[PDB]
Amino acid sequence: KLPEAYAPFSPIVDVLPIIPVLFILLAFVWQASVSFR
Amino acid sequence: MARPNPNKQVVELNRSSLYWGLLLIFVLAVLFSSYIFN
Amino acid sequence: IGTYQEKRTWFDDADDWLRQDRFVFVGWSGLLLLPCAYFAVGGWLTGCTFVTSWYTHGLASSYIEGCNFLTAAVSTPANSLGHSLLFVWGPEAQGDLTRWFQLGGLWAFVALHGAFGLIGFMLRQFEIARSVNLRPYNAIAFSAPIAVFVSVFLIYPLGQSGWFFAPSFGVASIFRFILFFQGFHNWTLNPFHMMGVAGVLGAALLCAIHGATVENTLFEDGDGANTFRAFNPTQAEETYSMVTANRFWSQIFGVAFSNKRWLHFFMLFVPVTGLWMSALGVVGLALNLRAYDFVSQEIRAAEDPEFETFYTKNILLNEGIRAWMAAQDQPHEKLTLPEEVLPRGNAL
Amino acid sequence: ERPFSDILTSIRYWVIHSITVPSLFIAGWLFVSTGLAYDVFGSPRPNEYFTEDRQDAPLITDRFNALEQVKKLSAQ
Amino acid sequence: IGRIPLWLVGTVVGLLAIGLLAIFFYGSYVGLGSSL
Amino acid sequence: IFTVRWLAIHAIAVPTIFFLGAITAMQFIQR
Amino acid sequence: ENTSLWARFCEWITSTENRLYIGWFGVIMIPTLLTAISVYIIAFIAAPPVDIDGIREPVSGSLLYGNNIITGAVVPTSNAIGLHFYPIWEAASLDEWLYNGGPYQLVVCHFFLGVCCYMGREWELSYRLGMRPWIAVAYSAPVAAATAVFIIYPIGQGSFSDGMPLGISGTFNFMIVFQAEHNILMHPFHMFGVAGVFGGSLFSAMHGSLVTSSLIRETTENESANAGYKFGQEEETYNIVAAHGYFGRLIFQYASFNNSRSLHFFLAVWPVVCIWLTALGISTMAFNLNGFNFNQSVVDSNGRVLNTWADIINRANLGMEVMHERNAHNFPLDLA
Amino acid sequence: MEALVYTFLLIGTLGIIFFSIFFREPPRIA
Amino acid sequence: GRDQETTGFAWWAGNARLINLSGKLLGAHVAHAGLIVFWAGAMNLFEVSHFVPEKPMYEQGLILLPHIATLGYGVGPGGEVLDTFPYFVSGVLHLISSAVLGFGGVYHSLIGPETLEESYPFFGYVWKDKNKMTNILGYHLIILGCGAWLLVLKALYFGGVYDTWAPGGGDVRIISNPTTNAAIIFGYIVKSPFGGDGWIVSVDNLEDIIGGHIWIGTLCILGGIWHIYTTPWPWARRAFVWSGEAYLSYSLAAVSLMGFTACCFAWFNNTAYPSEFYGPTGPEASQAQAFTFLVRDQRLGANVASAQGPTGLGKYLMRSPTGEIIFGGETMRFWDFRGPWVEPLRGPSGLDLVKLKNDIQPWQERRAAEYMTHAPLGSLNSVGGVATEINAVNFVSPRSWLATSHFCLGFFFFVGHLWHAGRARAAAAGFEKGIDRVDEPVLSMRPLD
Ligand code: CLA
Ligand code: CLA
Ligand code: CLA
Ligand code: CLA
Ligand code: CLA
Ligand SMILES: CCCCCCCCCCCCCCCC(=O)OC[C@H](COP(=O)(O)OC[C@@H](O)CO)OC(=O)CCCCCCCCCCCCCCC
Ligand SMILES: CC1=C(/C=C/C(C)=C/C=C/C(C)=C/C=C/C=C(C)/C=C/C=C(C)/C=C/C2=C(C)CCCC2(C)C)C(C)(C)CCC1
Ligand SMILES: CC1=C(/C=C/C(C)=C\C=C/C(C)=C/C=C/C=C(C)/C=C/C=C(C)/C=C/C2=C(C)CCCC2(C)C)C(C)(C)CCC1
Ligand SMILES: CC1=C(/C=C/C(C)=C\C=CC(/C)=C/C=C/C=C(C)/C=C/C=C(C)/C=C/C2=C(C)CCCC2(C)C)C(C)(C)CCC1
Ligand code: OEX
Ligand SMILES: [Cl-]
Ligand SMILES: [Cl-]
Ligand SMILES: [Fe+2]
Ligand code: NA
Repeated sequence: KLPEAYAPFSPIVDVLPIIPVLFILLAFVWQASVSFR
Repeated sequence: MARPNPNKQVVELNRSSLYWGLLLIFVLAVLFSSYIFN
Repeated sequence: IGTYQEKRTWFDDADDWLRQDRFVFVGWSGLLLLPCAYFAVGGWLTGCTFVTSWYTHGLASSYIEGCNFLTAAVSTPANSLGHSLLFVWGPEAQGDLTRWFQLGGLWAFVALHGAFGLIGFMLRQFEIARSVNLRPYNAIAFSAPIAVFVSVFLIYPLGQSGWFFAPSFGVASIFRFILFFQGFHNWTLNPFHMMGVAGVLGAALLCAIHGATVENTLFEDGDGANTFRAFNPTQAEETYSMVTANRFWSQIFGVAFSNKRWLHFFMLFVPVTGLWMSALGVVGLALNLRAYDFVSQEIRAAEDPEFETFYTKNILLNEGIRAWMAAQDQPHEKLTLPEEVLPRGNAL
Repeated sequence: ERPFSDILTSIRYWVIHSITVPSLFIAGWLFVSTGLAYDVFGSPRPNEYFTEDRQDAPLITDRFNALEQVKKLSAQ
Repeated sequence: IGRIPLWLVGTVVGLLAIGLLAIFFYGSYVGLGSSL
Repeated sequence: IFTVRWLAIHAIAVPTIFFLGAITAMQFIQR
Repeated sequence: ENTSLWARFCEWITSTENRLYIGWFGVIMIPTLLTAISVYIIAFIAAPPVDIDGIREPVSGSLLYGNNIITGAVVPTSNAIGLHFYPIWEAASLDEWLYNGGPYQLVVCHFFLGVCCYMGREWELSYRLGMRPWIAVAYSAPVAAATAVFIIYPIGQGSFSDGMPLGISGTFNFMIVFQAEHNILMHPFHMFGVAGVFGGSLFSAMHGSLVTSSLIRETTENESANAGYKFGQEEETYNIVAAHGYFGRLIFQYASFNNSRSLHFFLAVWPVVCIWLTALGISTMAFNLNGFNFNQSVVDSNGRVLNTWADIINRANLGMEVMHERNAHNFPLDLA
Repeated sequence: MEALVYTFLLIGTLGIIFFSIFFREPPRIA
Repeated sequence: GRDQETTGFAWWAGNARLINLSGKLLGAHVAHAGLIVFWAGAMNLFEVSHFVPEKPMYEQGLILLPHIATLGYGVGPGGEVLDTFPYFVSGVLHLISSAVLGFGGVYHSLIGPETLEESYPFFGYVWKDKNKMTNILGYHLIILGCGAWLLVLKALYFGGVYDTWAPGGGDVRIISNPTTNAAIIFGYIVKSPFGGDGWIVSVDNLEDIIGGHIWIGTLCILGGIWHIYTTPWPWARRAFVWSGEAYLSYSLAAVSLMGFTACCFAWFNNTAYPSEFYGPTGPEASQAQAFTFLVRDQRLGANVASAQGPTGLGKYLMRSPTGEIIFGGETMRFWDFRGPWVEPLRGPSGLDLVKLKNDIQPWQERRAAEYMTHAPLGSLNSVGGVATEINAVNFVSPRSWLATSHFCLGFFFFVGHLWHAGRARAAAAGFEKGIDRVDEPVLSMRPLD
């Protein structure tokens, strides 16, 4: 388990793996926003 | 409309179609010889 | 119609309305293809989410029970039903829809509407090819998938005991159908199936080869590093160097294409011929007329206890399919087999 | 012409959709949750797969009396 | 016309679709078909 | 509008949206 | 000025004037595949029965020992040796080499070198002729499938006896036991590959139909309608627009394949990436990643198992499990 | 003669493909 | 960024536009490194948050907690975890380094210098200056040599690294006098890749591991110095293509070969990849099954030396292709298995029948049975073991994961090497865009026939 001083922070920890998948999708968002010029 | 036939046509078999037909016959042969021999 | 007066009737008004440029074209086949296809896809989608198969197959093949996209299937009716068209108004349902379901009627609904939708889709291709005034080689090609559909979903259950032995509209039920032909029919050993496999593999080979060769011999046609912006439909010149492609494949493979027409007709011919050969083989298996065994090898195996080959092994694995799988796949036949008479070897 | 590049970008398309699409969504939700899908399409409940008289998978094994057979073999 | 960006429309549609597939994949481990 | 495109896209849209709402309900159903 | 021997040698190797381009990848082309093909022909004709499973049960596999070409197969290497690299010189005798499945390792290793060098030779001719070189990248999918079925699956399962037999009925046996031990049919990579060959057939038929349909009158019912003009002219007037118009009017007019370059790129990449996916699926199966096992997943409110198509597939899978390699087992559960 | 006829057929296929590679018609029209 | 008409590169090739913008290129690189350490730290934190201590650590689907635990941080004399604070601090440091690296990447991607020669000649570079490219390569080689020597220092003087071959069942062993024999190390690198030798995966002791690490760090430092103080030779210039595309292709080939090597390591290695942390390999969980049924059936009173199974070969014991005594089951292919719980059971003759009859320790018994139950099967949707088996256990082997994923990545990276190698050659030659259409090379030579 996570240490005692950090135990209630396991919810914000638990979502952190998917952020790199959100990064390439954010690149696609920016390309849509610039309309794929 | 006369004695000779104006609808006469001659047959043409080029070497590519020759090779394709020979390959077809021998592939059918290798496929079905094992089954007719049984 | 040959500079005649051609007095206008309701037919000409209807033809003028049907042959119009819209988002989606309707035409005459829209009288058939649109309702038949929409009903087919809607029936399959509805049966894959709500319509259970507990009554007919004794199993769950719908999302409402605990099945996934790779598990749900619009299942066939029971074998005791034979080959009924299984109408909602027939002697089976007697006009009742909520019990027309869970009895295999939706399978027959989807199959018949899909067959007529395929008919309407070839009519679609024909009449659009008429409107654009082009040859219907697309319909010529499409004659093979519907031959496969007829030989698989109609001819095979019609020749066998009933719709129960037809493939159910799904994914894992199709896989069951595949393993069913593997064990019960030895469909791999059938020469027509070998032709079908060769046709599909060669068609994918032609697809990859043609795409790669055209896309790697596509000239410069500009200054930008992106090749796709260099294509222009206004110019009449060819996009790719066919002489360069022919030289490349002649020096790599040994033989190469010289004619675009013969290339594209080969790409047309190979899958159509393979699929028709597979359709003929399934027509053969519709009558239980199998290429199951080799007489010389089975006699040699019977009179020689130390002569074994992969064919003998395949026969044994087919017996594994039948003995361990028919008992649950055929609940109507009531296989209460003890599991000490099933063929099961060491440990496993 | 409406090439779909102008319908989506206008809020007039979304004001007539901000309630109709969620309306269809909640309609499907209530349709499944009230048991109406089970009632209309013949699926048994998870608690009504087997009756008390039979504890094995059901078989039709009949054609002209199959309607009354599925009536007796289904959940009351 | 142009009151909302087409890219923002596609992005919110993609978010809704990805979340839809996500809750579909989540519902495979619980409830019906959970194998437990 | 009620044109041919409208009818086609609505015949594909309305029951698919109904089925998605249905299945999102189906995901939270437990035995 | 090419008056030295190895300069003339590099000139003849590099030259495109030979009937078949050899190249610097060709110097590993020619001997490796002639070695593999020679051993394949001689083994398929007159090989003694090969002990595949290591339990002194040899598979005949060769025509002169009493089987046809449908059931004849160059049998994989023995289970006793495993993937231990056993060539002729490691064998005390040619008879021992043939009994332990040495020709299988010979042909498979030489075929692997041959396919990699055929990849390189395709790139090499692409370089000497000045085209784009990604034809080898497109051919990287069937070779990936070949390596996955021939060496990678034996590496994952521990022994070359696990590999594909070099034949037809042996191919069927390998495929069936593959389904039995891995549930390949219910794997998304295998579904992607099946969709890829189905779409390859579909798109090949569609492209052939759309090109052969979009033609102008130049070849009549006779051999050629050249009365307007014979051969020796550069007039390109086949068709440019009507095929795309037909494809647009087919369904919804927004599936834009007007760009023939984009059409051919998609036509190449779809089956290639799908065969990449199924080849990687087979390589993952080598490390026992298996398929979707939704068996006994449907249960009622009482927890009782409700059967399904996946359960039927599971029953067939265990039916092939309890029959393959008839007397190879000693211990209950099957571990590689 | 069981294996010999398959031998004839296989040699015929190899000879046909060898002749198609080497003794082929030259590629005309581009 | 820029658009397509000024670069000739579409959106789906946008990173190609950075082929000449070195400042934006290094910014993308450092943001990428920040992404890598972000995944590392986030996975460490999530994996500690989802950690069960009493359950053995390879059963939670854990891939890089074994990476720290192999180094000997927070683990006892039996593979017991005891504490997870070293894992926690490693994850937090990786997360903070990710924050600072991503800040640098974002800064150089947006308002970094567009080009570097006009402001920083030490960082300014083209793709043609061989001396400058070798200088950069030398700097990176020195960094990698220091990184390998850091592991050497840890294994030598820092009280780390978990020896699975330590007596009793593995322990955190301080490695003293590592074997730096050049003959031994070169014999490891030039031996056969097959099952007889194993090439690079068959390393079996920390002495050889740290000796090879000493060798690699030493040559990496010296090669960094060499490339800094030299310039490529004319034969290297004539044999290589010198552009940024070609360099990428060479790196892609090398990293694809590395990925295949790592796949084979994760599947077969048992020394650098401890079975206590990763579960059984390929050979074990089958050799474990053989040994466990061997000891069970000798406990029931049968004669395992008798054996003589279904095919007349032996249900428990057999002679290998060489005269050593091996297991007689279907695991007669894995007889080259060397594991911690068979080597005291194994001697020059074979499996030591007398040691099989008498000397079997209960820890070996428990380890073998546990490795039987947690076999490296597992299916991709979790579920149990064999594809024919059912929903009984939730376990997929991390060795299977680290093999399958890394083979997939290595194969795509081989394909990417091929793509970029062909494109670099065609770009240096000039016909990357296509055929010039006014002088095609086909009409420059005589026809074949
Ligand atoms: C117009 C498109 C179309 C087509 C081609 C079909 C075709 C088909 N449907 Mg279907 N159906 C449709 C639309 C269509 N349907 C619609 C819109 C609905 C929703 C209400 C349905 C609902 C439906 C159900 C519930 C079922 C079918 C079924 C069937 C199949 C068998 C029908 C049958 O045998 O009964 C007979 C049909 C006919 C004889 C056609 C009638 C044409 C007659 C001859 C015209 C007579 C008019 C005449 C001029 C009257 C004036 C004369 C008077 C003044 C003297 C069949 C392939 C069944 C099935 O699939 O089997 C499982 C079935 O269960 N359909
Ligand atoms: C590892 C992924 C990655 C990275 C690091 C980059 C990096 C970069 N790309 Mg890019 N790209 C990628 C993937 C990536 N790309 C993919 C997958 C595609 C295909 C869709 C593209 C296609 C592409 C194109 C077409 C172009 C680039 C361009 C660029 C460069 C400048 C972008 C710019 O200035 O506009 C500004 C961008 C933004 C303002 C949006 C990004 C917002 C920030 C930077 C990211 C999110 C904030 C971040 C989380 C804050 C961190 C906090 C910190 C304290 C830790 C830049 C160095 C451009 C170029 O070529 O340079 C001239 C350009 O034309 N890329
Ligand atoms: C001497 C100059 C120098 C040094 C020291 C470095 C160092 C580094 N560069 Mg860099 N680079 C340089 C010049 C230099 N570069 C130049 C001139 C360019 C062209 C503009 C680049 C372009 C460049 C790019 C594009 C990238 C790097 C990256 C990296 C890092 C990769 C190693 C890593 O993170 O893995 C792990 C490191 C270790 C395991 C080693 C542990 C640390 C040891 C113990 C300290 C070494 C002490 C040593 C004696 C001091 C260095 C001496 C020096 C003279 C070499 C690394 C710290 C990559 C990066 O961004 O990573 C963040 C990367 O993407 N560099
Ligand atoms: C989806 C992207 C992805 C992800 C999530 C991973 C994830 C992982 N990879 Mg991987 N990889 C990828 C892509 C990816 N890879 C690709 C595309 C390739 C090319 C095909 C590779 C090739 C590859 C190889 C060759 C290897 C991995 C390995 C690994 C595992 C350990 C990573 C590691 O420590 O490496 C190394 C990290 C560094 C080099 C950073 C330098 C810092 C050093 C290590 C510091 C020294 C530590 C020191 C001892 C600390 C002591 C403290 C001291 C102060 C006392 C890990 C789970 C390893 C593995 O487990 O094999 C199965 C491994 O060998 N990967
Ligand atoms: C670290 C390695 C590396 C690097 C630095 C590059 C760099 C580059 N590549 Mg390249 N490539 C690589 C590896 C690499 N590649 C590999 C391994 C492959 C084989 C798959 C390719 C295949 C490839 C092609 C076909 C092309 C490039 C191109 C390019 C250039 C433009 C990239 C771009 O902006 O596209 C934009 C990036 C995207 C649109 C995102 C792509 C998303 C992919 C296709 C889907 C997979 C994502 C998914 C999460 C992964 C699933 C898991 C996986 C294991 C399957 C650029 C300089 C282009 C080029 O040649 O220009 C010179 C080009 O057309 N690459
Ligand atoms: C070192 C190189 C290694 C390769 C050597 C072995 C490759 C064999 C050559 C391929 C087959 C040649 C096809 C002849 C047919 C032939 O050459 O016809 C000639 C034909 C040329 O046609 P054209 O382009 O001239 O068409 C226009 C005409 O109308 C005008 O002439 O070539 C082709 O059809 C395309 C090639 C497709 C090749 C299809 C492969 C067929 C599979 C063969 C399987 C053999 C049996 C298995 C063994 C038992
Ligand atoms: C750490 C460690 C170790 C060590 C290891 C080692 C020692 C390694 C190495 C290694 C090495 C020492 C390597 C090397 C290498 C190299 C390479 C791999 C190369 C290459 C190249 C190529 C491939 C080429 C190509 C070409 C040609 C063909 C000719 C012309 C030019 C060109 C470029 C084109 C050991 C295991 C002991 C222990 C554990 C850990
Ligand atoms: C049966 C029946 C009928 C019919 C009906 C119909 C015809 C309808 C329908 C319907 C429909 C028609 C439905 C549907 C469904 C659908 C769905 C359920 C979908 C989906 C899902 C998903 C999940 C997706 C995803 C995705 C993808 C993958 C692709 C792209 C992207 C996205 C994301 C979208 C009636 C009543 C008449 C009567 C008789 C019986
Ligand atoms: C340029 C560009 C790009 C890229 C971008 C990037 C790549 C960014 C990044 C970045 C990064 C790479 C970031 C990272 C980060 C990290 C952070 C920001 C952190 C932190 C911190 C904290 C606050 C923590 C806390 C804690 C602890 C200490 C332990 C326990 C748990 C917790 C969580 C509580 C894109 C593609 C979009 C597009 C194109 C352009
Ligand atoms: O050899 Mn072909 O399949 Ca691989 O797991 Mn163990 O070994 Mn046999 O059984 Mn299952
Ligand atoms: Cl078998
Ligand atoms: Cl065994
Ligand atoms: Fe074309
Ligand atoms: Na057995």
